[PDB]
Amino acid sequence: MREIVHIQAGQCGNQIGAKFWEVISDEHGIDPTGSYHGDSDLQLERINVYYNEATGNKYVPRAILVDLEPGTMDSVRSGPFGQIFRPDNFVFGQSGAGNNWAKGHYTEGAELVDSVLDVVRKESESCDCLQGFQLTHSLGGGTGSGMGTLLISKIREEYPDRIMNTFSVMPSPKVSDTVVEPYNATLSVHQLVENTDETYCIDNEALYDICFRTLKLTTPTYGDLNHLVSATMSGVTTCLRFPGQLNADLRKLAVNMVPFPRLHFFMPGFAPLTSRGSQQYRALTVPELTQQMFDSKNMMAACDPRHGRYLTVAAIFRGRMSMKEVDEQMLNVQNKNSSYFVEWIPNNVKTAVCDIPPRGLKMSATFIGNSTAIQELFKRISEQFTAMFRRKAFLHWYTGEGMDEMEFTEAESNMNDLVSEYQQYQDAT
Amino acid sequence: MRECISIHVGQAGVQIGNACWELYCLEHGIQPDGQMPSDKTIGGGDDSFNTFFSETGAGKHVPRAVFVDLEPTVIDEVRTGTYRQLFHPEQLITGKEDAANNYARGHYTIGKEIIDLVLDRIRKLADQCTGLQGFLVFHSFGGGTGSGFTSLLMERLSVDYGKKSKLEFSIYPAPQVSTAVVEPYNSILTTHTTLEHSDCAFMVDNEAIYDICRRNLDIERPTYTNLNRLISQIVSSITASLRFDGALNVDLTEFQTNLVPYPRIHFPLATYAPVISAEKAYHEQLSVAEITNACFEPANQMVKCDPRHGKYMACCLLYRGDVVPKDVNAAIATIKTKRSIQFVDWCPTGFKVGINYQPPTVVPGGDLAKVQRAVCMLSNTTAIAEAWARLDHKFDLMYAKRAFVHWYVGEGMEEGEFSEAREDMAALEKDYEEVGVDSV
Amino acid sequence: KQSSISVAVRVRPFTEAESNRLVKIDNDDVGGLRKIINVVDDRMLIIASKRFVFDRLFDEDCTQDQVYRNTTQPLLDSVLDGYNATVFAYGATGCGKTHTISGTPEDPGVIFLTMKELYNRIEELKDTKIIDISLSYLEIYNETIRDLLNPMTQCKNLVIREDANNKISVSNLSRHRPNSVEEVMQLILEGNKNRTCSPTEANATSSRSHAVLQINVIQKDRTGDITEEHTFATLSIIDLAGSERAAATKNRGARLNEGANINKSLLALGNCINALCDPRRRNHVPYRDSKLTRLLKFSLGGNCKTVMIVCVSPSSQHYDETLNTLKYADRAKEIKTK
Ligand SMILES: CC(=O)O[C@H]1C(=O)[C@@]2(C)[C@H]([C@H](OC(=O)c3ccccc3)[C@]3(O)C[C@H](OC(=O)[C@H](O)[C@@H](NC(=O)c4ccccc4)c4ccccc4)C(C)=C1C3(C)C)[C@]1(OC(C)=O)CO[C@@H]1C[C@@H]2O
Ligand SMILES: Nc1nc2c(ncn2[C@@H]2O[C@H](COP(=O)(O)OP(=O)(O)OP(=O)(O)O)[C@@H](O)[C@H]2O)c(=O)[nH]1
Ligand SMILES: Nc1nc2c(ncn2[C@@H]2O[C@H](COP(=O)(O)OP(=O)(O)O)[C@@H](O)[C@H]2O)c(=O)[nH]1
Ligand SMILES: [Mg+2]
Repeated sequence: MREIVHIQAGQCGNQIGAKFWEVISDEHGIDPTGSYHGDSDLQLERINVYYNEATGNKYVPRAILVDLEPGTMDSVRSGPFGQIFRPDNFVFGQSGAGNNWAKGHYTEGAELVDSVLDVVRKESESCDCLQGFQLTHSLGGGTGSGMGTLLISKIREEYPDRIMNTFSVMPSPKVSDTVVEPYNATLSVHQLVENTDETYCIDNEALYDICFRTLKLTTPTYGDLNHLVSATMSGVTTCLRFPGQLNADLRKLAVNMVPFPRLHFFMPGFAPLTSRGSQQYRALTVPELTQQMFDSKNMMAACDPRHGRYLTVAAIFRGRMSMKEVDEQMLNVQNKNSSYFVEWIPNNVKTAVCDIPPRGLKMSATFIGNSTAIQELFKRISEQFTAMFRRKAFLHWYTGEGMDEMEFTEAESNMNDLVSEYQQYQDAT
Repeated sequence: MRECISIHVGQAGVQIGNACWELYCLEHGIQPDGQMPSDKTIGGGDDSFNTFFSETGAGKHVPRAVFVDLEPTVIDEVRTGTYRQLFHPEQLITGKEDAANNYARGHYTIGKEIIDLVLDRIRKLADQCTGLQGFLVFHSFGGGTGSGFTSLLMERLSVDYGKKSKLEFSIYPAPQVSTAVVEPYNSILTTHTTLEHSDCAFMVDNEAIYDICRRNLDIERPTYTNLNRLISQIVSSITASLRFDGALNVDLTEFQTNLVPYPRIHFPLATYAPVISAEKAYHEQLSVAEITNACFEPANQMVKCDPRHGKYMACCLLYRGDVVPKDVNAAIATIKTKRSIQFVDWCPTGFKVGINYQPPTVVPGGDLAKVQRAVCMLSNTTAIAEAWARLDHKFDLMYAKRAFVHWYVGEGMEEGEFSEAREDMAALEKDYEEVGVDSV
Repeated sequence: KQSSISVAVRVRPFTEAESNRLVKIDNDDVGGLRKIINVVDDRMLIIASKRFVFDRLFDEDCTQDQVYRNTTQPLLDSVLDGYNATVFAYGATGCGKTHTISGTPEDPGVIFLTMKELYNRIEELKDTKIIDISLSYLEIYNETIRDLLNPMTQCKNLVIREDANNKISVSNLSRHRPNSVEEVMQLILEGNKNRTCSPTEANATSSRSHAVLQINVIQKDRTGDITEEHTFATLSIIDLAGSERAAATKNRGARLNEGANINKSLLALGNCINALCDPRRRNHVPYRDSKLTRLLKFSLGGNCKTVMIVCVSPSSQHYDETLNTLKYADRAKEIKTK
């Protein structure tokens, strides 16, 4: 009942997914070997959301791993939780995309997409009631963006009425390590705007800022960024797995947060993030959780909400707490910052509460904003796109694989349409 | 006999039902596992529990309840909780996604695949019933399930039974506080079922009870358990006359006869007077006059609306405990002497009084104090229209731009139905305004 | 100002059998022949229990000739002048949409008269201009385009590309150059044969896809010398599938989603039309929300005449459907006045 299929594509997606499965297995008390060693009957009650039974008491996560080079597969299989996955679910080619969207979408990925879809069908048919899918990838890369969007298109064609989620890692203006990020990002967004119901935008710059400043980490690695994204991913789908006072599945969040079919790009966040040294010098209460939640510097999307207006907000709390305090705090946030909320929605906050906090924390919270400010991100990419498209800086690599300039122009026009649509509601009215 | 069938729809309804059945089991001395040790210890044979419970050969008592939800979390909570052994195993769930907070999904798309089971179980319960009085339906306007599936269920019940009473206990959305974005749409969409099918709908909002808990009970951080316990106390006060002997009993039929003046005007407010903590239980007489005066304060109203901005059109006072009729008459005379409490000219009688000898019961671990006397006041007044108006405005602010409408029309709803529900609500508000004018 | 979107709503006349079997109740009381949808003015209809204002109200006696002469004749003048033109058709089941848009051989429909007068006009203008006509017929179904005249084409071929010169030009669409209205109707019937359909309720042939007919007229000089000035125009005839409530549906499944998509498409179209009529929302119009609105991106603005034939019925069996249709028509121009 309400069981989710998880798909991973590319290096970034595979790493985030490995960390996510580690976090979820720890939350549900699952051994690395796949056996159960919990200390509470509630963990086992709804374990079938993410896991499948196996005869010798074992639990196999319902994950599908995709790539075009076997290096990341070998790295994940040799990791601490490598043995947990099903060996058959590992799908991979031999010729990498090479940071080329066309190779990932048209030339190389078209061969592997059939096998990936067959594995997806095998996993989804055995499910009792399929809540929906959950992809993890990055739009600035190669096989990730292209093969991801191809899989989203195929699954949307095959499963039109199931919720789709993609935890995309957007490119950053400062922290960029691939020359052709604008082309890949634009071409992937052109598909994501059409074939998804949610898209939790994540940016490496924001995560680095959170690690440096909020957490006071001296030497962050990709493990910590994956840790934060994993915390968000676990927080979002908490109401399916555990009891609460205001349950809210993925579809409820989609209905509450998406006013129009195209505006489904969200800024996530995780509230209780503090350094180890500073833990004792502060309490753990709902008002300060909220204050950290709505802090403009705690967002993972690298967009300042102060430069826009919140179309909608969703807050998912976890732990024993009073509903009066939560409602009073959300009302205070809405009334105090009325300039950052749209006038034509009486209430911009969708609240949910779960009774099980995550392991060694008295209570935590997760934030899902949907604000106009995200358009600035696209604007940035669009600028870089035109800066490389008027002269055709690296276009021959893409046209060699069967693309055309008309597809690039279509993607740019679609992104501009999206930006204009977001800017429509930012103006006072 | 005097049976009543309880139905609970959605998370809010199911949790309110949990509180209600906790209170009922405490009232009648029934253990959580269904057995009543008093009959074995003393002999019994003269108790009154047929209103809610039904016996079996082995002495187990099963409640006359139907718990309905479109997702299994809350009902699985009940199935594995303290009262797992109490209910019949027919606690019905949809093994699929819930309505996800929209009327169209709950009413048209996914709510039609369980309605057959719900109606079959209601029919089976009614077949065991020989003196059925009415249906007590618990739901919430804001939720997709509590609106859509409640509408469908009440439509089917009106088609099937028709002549039997139907009472609603709903959680209306609050003015400012809210826990969802599309509450106004669902609340307006429930207007048709509330008007055409329900016989008397009692409305509640979380904000008013939060204020009551903050002020009276001295609870700074209240959760839904306290709200559910208070609503359970009110519901128990309503149905107390069907279970215990009293000086002036009040059954549901006469209740509606003297409460509802016109067919469309069946939306009374409800309140409970002696809401007081154990610390404040002392330092107070809590006489009949005191509690009766406390009923009429604007602060103690359980719906966030001002009674002073409207004329009272009917009132029913249900007393429990050590209450004498002469004291009640003196209290009502005192209330009529007051000037702020305005009554419509076409209702000279004004008040109805019922008295019961069973004092209120205290749930162990609950925050209400043990008292000798209590009174529950249900008042049909024109103030509630104001509440409708504010929610009405919210609907307009979201319907001018057709925000969130694509989700609703993607699940079988037509675009034109929204305006129809809006016009029905406008007509209802106009009727409530019209009845308040003095005669000429 | 004058605007470009006009609403003309027509009332279907009673059939003999329905009138005979439903007027008995009216005769006895004064059966459901209450004449619910009556007329009091050419631009106002208060006989629905409420007041609606429309650009044109077409009564029971209105036959096809005056229908054509009033609703769509200026569109031919506009398209021959060199500006796009569009005519929508909307009406629930049993509302006479097919009778009005198509008709029978005894009573020619709107398409027959429009094509006939277009052919006569180009015949008259042949002496000074060379004019040719290109016909295309496509279906929108579950947000996917299909070529009705050239079936077996994969759905992924037919896509929309935004031309730099304000043209859509859906790719891989079969094109035809008929020379007379007769073969135009033969092509239309060929396309309608390929139209997606399925039995619903007691009806066996309920259409469940939007249909679009595009007539591209290309003109050039004959008795003169010029370098490049053709300014070819487009006339669009759009048939919109009627809305539907799941409550009527019982089988669910693929019929559900299909129906749901139809509703979504209609909603999107309505918003676009409203967004075009209100001057305040001129900053952005939600063209991208559906395939149809994207296909008509440049065929609804102020520089192109758009009309909508709304077909209703006066019977009581379709009272709710007729009220919904009237409300949808009011969405285009919400001039709430009494
Ligand atoms: C004694 C004590 O307080 O220990 C804490 C701790 O010190 C703090 C600083 C923890 C700690 O987190 C971090 O320092 C951190 C570093 C990089 C990236 C992310 C976090 C902690 O590592 C994190 C860890 O959190 C958890 O166990 C959560 O359940 C978390 N799961 C994991 O971290 C985890 C990761 C891999 C394998 C197994 C468990 C989680 C969070 C959200 C949703 C699901 C699970 C805990 C208890 C602590 C330490 C260990 C120091 C914090 O935890 C989180 C996840 O926010 C950081 O701010 C909180 C506040 C805590 O006080
Ligand atoms: N008084 C009271 N109200 C509650 C309780 N739980 C939820 N609510 C109310 O329920 C309203 C929203 O309904 P939902 O939470 O969506 O529950 P639902 O009616 O089953 O709707 P779905 O969950 O979508 O099926 C909120 O505005 C709450 O005020 C409760 O325990 N007590
Ligand atoms: N959070 C996170 N981001 C990563 C990691 N590895 C790469 N990235 C990001 O992903 C982008 C490169 O995409 P890549 O993984 O190479 O795409 P692929 O080649 O198609 O798999 C860079 O901009 C990085 O910022 C990782 O381990 N964690
Ligand atoms: Mg629910």
